[PDB]
Amino acid sequence: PVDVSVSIFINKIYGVNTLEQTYKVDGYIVAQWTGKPRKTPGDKPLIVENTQIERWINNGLWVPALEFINVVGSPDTGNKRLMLFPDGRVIYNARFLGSFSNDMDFRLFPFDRQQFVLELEPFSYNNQQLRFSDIQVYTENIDNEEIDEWWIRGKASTHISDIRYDHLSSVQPNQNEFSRITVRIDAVRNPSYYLWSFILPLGLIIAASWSVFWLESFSERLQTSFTLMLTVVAYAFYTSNILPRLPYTTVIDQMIIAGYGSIFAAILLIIFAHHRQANGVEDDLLIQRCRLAFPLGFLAIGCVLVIRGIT
Amino acid sequence: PVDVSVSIFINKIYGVNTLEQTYKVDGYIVAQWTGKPRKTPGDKPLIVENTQIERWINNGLWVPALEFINVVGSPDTGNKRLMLFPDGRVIYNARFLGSFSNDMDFRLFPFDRQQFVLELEPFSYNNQQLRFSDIQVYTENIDNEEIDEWWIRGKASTHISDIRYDHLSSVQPNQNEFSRITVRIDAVRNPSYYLWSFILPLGLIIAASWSVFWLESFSERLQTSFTLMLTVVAYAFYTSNILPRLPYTTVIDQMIIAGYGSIFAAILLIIFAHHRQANGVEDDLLIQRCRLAFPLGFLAIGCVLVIRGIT
Amino acid sequence: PVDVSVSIFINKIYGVNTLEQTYKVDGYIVAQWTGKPRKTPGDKPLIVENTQIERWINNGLWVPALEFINVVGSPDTGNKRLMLFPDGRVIYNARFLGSFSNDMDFRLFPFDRQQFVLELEPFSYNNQQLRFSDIQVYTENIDNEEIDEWWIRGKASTHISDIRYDHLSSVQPNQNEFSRITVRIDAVRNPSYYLWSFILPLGLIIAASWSVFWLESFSERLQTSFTLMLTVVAYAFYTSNILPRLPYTTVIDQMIIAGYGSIFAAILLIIFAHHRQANGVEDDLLIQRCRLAFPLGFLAIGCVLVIRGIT
Amino acid sequence: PVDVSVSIFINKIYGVNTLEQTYKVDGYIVAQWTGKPRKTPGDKPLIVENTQIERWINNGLWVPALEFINVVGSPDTGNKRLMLFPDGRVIYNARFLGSFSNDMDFRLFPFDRQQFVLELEPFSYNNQQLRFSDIQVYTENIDNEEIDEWWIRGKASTHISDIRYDHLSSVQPNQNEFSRITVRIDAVRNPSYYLWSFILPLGLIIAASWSVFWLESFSERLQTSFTLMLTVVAYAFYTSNILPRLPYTTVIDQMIIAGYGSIFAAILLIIFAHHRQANGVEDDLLIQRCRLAFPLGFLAIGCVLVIRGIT
Amino acid sequence: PVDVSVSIFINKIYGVNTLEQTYKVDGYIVAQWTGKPRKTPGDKPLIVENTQIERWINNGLWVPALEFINVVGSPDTGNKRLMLFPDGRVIYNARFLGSFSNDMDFRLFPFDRQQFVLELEPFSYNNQQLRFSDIQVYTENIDNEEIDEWWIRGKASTHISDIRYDHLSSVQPNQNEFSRITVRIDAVRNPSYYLWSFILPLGLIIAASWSVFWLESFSERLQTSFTLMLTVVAYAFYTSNILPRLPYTTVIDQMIIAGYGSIFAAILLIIFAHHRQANGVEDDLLIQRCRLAFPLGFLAIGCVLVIRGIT
Repeated sequence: PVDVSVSIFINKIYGVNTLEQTYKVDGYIVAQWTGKPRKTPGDKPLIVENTQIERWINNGLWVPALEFINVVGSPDTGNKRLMLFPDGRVIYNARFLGSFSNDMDFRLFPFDRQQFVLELEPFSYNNQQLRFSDIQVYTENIDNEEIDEWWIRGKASTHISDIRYDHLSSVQPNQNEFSRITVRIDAVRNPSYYLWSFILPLGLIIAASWSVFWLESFSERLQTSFTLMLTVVAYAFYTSNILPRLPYTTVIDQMIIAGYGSIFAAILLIIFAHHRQANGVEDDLLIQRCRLAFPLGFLAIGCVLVIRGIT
Repeated sequence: PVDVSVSIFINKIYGVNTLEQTYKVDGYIVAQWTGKPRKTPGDKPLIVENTQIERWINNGLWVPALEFINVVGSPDTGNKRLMLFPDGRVIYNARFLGSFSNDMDFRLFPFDRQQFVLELEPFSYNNQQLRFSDIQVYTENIDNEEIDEWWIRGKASTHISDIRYDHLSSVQPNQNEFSRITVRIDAVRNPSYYLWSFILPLGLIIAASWSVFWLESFSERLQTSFTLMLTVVAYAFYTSNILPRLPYTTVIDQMIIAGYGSIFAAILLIIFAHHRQANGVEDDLLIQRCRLAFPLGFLAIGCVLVIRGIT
Repeated sequence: PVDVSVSIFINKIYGVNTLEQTYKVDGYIVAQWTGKPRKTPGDKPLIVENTQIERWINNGLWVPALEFINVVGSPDTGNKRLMLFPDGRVIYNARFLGSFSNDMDFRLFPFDRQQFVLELEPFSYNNQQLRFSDIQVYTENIDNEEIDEWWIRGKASTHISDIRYDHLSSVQPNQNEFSRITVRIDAVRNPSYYLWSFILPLGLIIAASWSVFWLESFSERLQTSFTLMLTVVAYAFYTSNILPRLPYTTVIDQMIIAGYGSIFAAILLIIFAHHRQANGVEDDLLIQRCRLAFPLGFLAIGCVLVIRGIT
Repeated sequence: PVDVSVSIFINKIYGVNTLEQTYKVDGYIVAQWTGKPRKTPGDKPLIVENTQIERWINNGLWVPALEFINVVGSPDTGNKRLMLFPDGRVIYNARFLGSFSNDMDFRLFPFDRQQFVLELEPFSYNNQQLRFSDIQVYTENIDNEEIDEWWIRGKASTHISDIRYDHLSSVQPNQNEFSRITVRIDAVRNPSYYLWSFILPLGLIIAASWSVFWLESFSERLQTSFTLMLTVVAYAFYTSNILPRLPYTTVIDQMIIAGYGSIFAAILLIIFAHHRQANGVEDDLLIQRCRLAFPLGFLAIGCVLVIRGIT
Repeated sequence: PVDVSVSIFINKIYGVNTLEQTYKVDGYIVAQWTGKPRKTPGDKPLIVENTQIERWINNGLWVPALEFINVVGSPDTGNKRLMLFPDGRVIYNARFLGSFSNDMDFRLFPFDRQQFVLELEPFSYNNQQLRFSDIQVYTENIDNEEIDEWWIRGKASTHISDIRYDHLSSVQPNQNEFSRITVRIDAVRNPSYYLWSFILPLGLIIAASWSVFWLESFSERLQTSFTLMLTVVAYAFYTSNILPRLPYTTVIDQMIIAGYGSIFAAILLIIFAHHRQANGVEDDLLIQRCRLAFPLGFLAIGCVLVIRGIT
């Protein structure tokens, strides 16, 4: 069992695709193992660069294929290098840009924290255990930069497992177990653009929508309700266009549905207050109580949705 | 007739393109057959990896081309492997990402269920019957995940057919029949984002549009109708932008046309109630009957469109 | 002059790009000719698959380059095959996906019928006449499917011409004439989504815009005109976003300009009726005549634009 | 100095990218020179097609690299051909699709005329003067077609220059001068969609905005001003979405800013007319003079912007 | 230590991607070093062009791999050339189009100035010090052209550093130090389209929004406030659609939030002025003071945001 020692350098993580759950990683792979004691010119390490590798493998060199289990498609391998020492050591270095995939949950959209995962595994060998994994990730930013979309929390976390494929069953003296190197980087979204542009103005719009009860006659109250509802649909479109596509309702979309509910409740209460014989036009005490209780009730249901969302 | 035994692993299905009817599948192919009893170093299976295959086919190895009948373009084959046993067995393993196509019917758009289909077939041989197909699909999600866009119902369904090409007619002692492996995965859309954001608010808007009859004078009734119609066109745009493109009207678009019809009917009834000499300004009993019958009539036609849509 | 016999299979036509006038075709080419009587193992047809062709051409085989004259870029040739019979016959089969181009006229946009054209021609030979063309197109749909964007009318129409290049003039004993295979498929757009969503609601909006004359005082008439014009600009945007880009006005855009004209005429007539001393506020017979004649005049100009559009 | 004789065929020019200043050209290159008197089978021209060229250059053939100076990236060279005559002549023919770039000025956007430019130059030789350039461009359209986005004025204009690179200075007996072939095609945009959809409706909207002065009381005048301004912002968005992106204001955007200015001036004049003690509610002669002078003043500033734009 | 002398030519910089922080550069690389005194035909420089290089490296030529540290993916290397002099000199010339990345701060969006950076470094050698860097950048434009999106300030600034990789530690007699060539070009955005289209109209809209206090009765004041807020949300959408995506609030977005705050404050003050018993309908001196102080207060907070933004 040849022991392969891996080291992954991460240069940048970007381009998260919310609907396809795929991000993009760019960096380096350095896999080092020990072979036979070859002889090299000058008794110095020999360097084989990009296209001259493929004429070294044809001669009989052993370069395994380390594939990314979770990549989508095929990584855009740029320059690759292969340095052969005299005592046997071989160091295969390559630069990759891949569009990886994971299982990400965007339900708390503006405040969510994700976990970017790379999984590495030899393509075709099972007695080639990957011996020791290291990540240098110090090139993301200075530290959780305030102009960055994703603040990365702490260093990357590595792991080496023995994945068992129970469908192969070739001879099965433990002949279907592949070593696997999993790395996870914890990231947190930057909730600043989505808090000062999409949540504050919507809070202002809803709180102003409660002012319709402050008017005087029934006709103008019910008239300006329709304008308010038009405002809300315009805002709902504004938000929908900018925000990423998703198959489920985020935190922001629930605020918009709450706005729709608030305006519909305003129309219902306006109509009811107009058509009760006790308070048709006389002694309209219902409207004052409504001004007292409508904001409190909406804030109660807002706290309910917050507590059911954070859970 | 060499018997090829196939096994397809599905890793992820994503990126459904509604207008082009093409989805994307990523996974593995494992095709295994039996050849001549070759001799290998150490009497162990020999592994040939990516670019060293093409110098084994030139020497005289027999590796058939298994093509996907329904793919669009050419699959983005990543790592490919070829393992040659001593007793004869050959196992060709490859990783593919392809943009497949089918005949999908999105007419019940938010509640539709589709059938993702892969079709596999040897490119150039007719006496190479594909012997036995298997699918392992256990890597989609845990099970019909609530954060997934498509819930996959049950295991995949396989089939092996003998497609006849009646245009070749080379010699025709059954010399134009190709074996074919068809696999179908039943999927169901996740109708949660499209039910709490595009259908509930539109129901609220229409039900509020019926409130225009509750006003007092003709001028203000007909005035606020125009604002309502502006609201509906704004909503129709909001819906159109988010939803996928299609050549026919889904369930949601029929709700919007029903909204247009409802508001136009409201304007017609307002005008008629203003210009009948029996009920010009006197004894306006038509408006009350309208408040009684307009929502019921619209709900009747809504049930009609629902029953004609589910059929 | 070697006679090449062609057969083109069409699997799917999709992705029409209105602004660039390019569509996409996916299918097969089968070109068959007769060469020298070679000797093959077993006296059976020999099959040469994808990458092993290029080491047969280097040995001295004659495989001409059949190019598509009107393709854009280079077709995404997938699997290609080459079957060599003993008596001489050679059959070159290839699978192509190309983004072809034509000269399409989208002026009657929702009701237009186009003609998809493929043009094939040997790249470098003039005494290689293409002998006989066939198209099997039976894989588009069942027949003009109701869930399809383009209904294809009838079978494909083929043609073989002798294109003359008058700029070469190499020796000119008819040494600058290339055979050419042209195929045309007649297609008709599916005018169902564009008729129940973009034309019916606009008809309703315009017909409701004529109701402004039914109000009572001048101030409110001219006030609700502005709201109507806002409605129309919102609709014009809705239509513009969904519809394809074009350098000229389709049928739908003319309806929107007619709507703009109708509302501007309404404002002009409202102002004029307010400021005529005969009918300032007294004996307003002009408004009634306007209600009689405005819809008829607009319908007349609509019939005029229809007759000038269908021509 | 080998004299290379060039001939460029243009098949189609499309896909102008206003923000990146890159268009796309598709066509053919035919470069012909004279070499040594080789010997060919049958004493006839020998044709070398696509992938068999690269095994003729390795043997010692001289095929220079003719690069496009101004291309972006690398042209998508499709089929390439190379015909070797016995007396020496060599004719290299290739089909290219490239995304070229120029310095285009879109300031008069809907009425602008551009100049598509291709620049050709040997990649590495300076004593390889390009002898004679020809363009056949007769395949654009029939002539300046009315369904075309760009009407091409007249034939293409060619030029052969001696570009001097003053930074090389290798030996400098005129050892840093490269021949260059420049071709320019004059094109004119089709100002029909942008004149009947984006300019006429905006003229109507502005001319209707001047009607606000025709109302009666101050409150309703200033009220309907706000609706007008909303109309204009909606239109400004409609225009912005369809039109191409640019770093400077076109002709259309200046009309929208003029609309904003007109409505703001209307509000200022309404307020001033309400708050002058001479004409508070009495003897309102200022409003009539305003109706006389506001359209004339706006038309004056419009003529000013037109004269400063055409310059 | 072979001294490599570099010279980079920049042809165009375009396509800045604000959200991914990647721009695109197109140009040439010229790296020149001195090797052994080879023998060439005719004792003249020998030119090796595109695909014939790879058969010179296989023979034993030494061509290092100069990689761009900060590129994203792999540059689209077009034509490459290699000129071998007799006395030893070798000149490797290549044409590249790459999508580079940097750390750009778009916080002052319309008035920001950026610094485009290229970083070059040998892929695999540490004793190959890069000796002397030069940039010719004279092909951007004439000078800071008024039709250009980015005005480039002054010439490019170069630098040669010794980057130390402290993780290699192979033998460490200074065996982990790579030379690096960094080049920086200072660019300034063109703030003309974003100043006459997105800032001037918004200033006009806000300044007109202050006119609501000039109306007479409470009902109409609070009514036209809602229309104003709808105007602002429409404008906020217009701006959001055109402007680039970002994870933080630019200068323009702060103006929109200020507009939201101004209109909400207007509603609050209208309501308060309606419901104070001292100035319910009598002696409404609060409204006049509000007209005096509201614009001044908003301008004060605007100056505050400007001073906190420029810092």
